[PDB]
Amino acid sequence: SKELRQLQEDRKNDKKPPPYKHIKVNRPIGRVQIFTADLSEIPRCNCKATDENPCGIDSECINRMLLYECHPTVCPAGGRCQNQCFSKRQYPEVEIFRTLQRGWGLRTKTDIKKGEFVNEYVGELIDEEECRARIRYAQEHDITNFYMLTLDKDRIIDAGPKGNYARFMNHCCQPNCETQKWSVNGDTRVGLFALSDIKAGTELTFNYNLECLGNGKTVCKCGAPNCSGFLG
Ligand SMILES: C[S@@+](CC[C@H](N)C(=O)[O-])C[C@H]1O[C@@H](n2cnc3c(N)ncnc32)[C@H](O)[C@@H]1O
Ligand SMILES: [Zn+2]
Ligand SMILES: [Zn+2]
Ligand SMILES: [Zn+2]
Repeated sequence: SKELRQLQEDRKNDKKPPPYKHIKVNRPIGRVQIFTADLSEIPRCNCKATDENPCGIDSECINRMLLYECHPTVCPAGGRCQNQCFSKRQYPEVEIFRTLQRGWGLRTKTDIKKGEFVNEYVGELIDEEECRARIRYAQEHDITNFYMLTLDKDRIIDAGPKGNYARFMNHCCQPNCETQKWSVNGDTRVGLFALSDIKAGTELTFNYNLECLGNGKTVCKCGAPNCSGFLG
């Protein structure tokens, strides 16, 4: 109970989170590269411009089904294509709030429908050498908040120093969002998507699936009845 009493006090006193730079797109650091592909490598889906909601959430779209974003100059549905979520950056409105046991969190200001694009997990894109250095620094300074998610081998998104609102989304063993790795313009991106209808005011969470680098020993405080005890 000793730690809880302190947490009650902290929640009262903590007016704002530590500063970070709010950015729109991933920022490669050092020798990290972002890759591109020729347009010939972007798939054309099965949607037609005459369909009710071409390439939409509820459509038959194979690109959406395989986690490929359509390209606007290529998609058979043309300007009616509803599968350009990462590039268009239309996110549901959200706000940061202070939790008791899980630091700062994020809650939605609007209703969100099952399958809707919620956010892109954006940050600095760093290599293993840089990740280890940052994790070691944090550990040496008793920092227990990590914002690192692997994109692929030797390319890690660190939303700590620079990121967007997705950096505030906490882990839950019964979450209402999930990460998905998509191919956008010939390279990988990490999106957050709603698992169910979510009501305005609700905290947005996802299952970290042990991907948050540095949290491998962390005890989960999500409070779900099916809690694994860890961030995954
Ligand atoms: C991506 S940040 C989420 C925002 C963070 N709570 C903050 O104050 O900035 C991930 C960190 O939040 C904490 N965290 C998130 N979910 C948690 C959970 N279910 N149980 C315990 N700590 C959690 C851990 O310290 C983790 O390293
Ligand atoms: Zn389509
Ligand atoms: Zn399309
Ligand atoms: Zn849990």
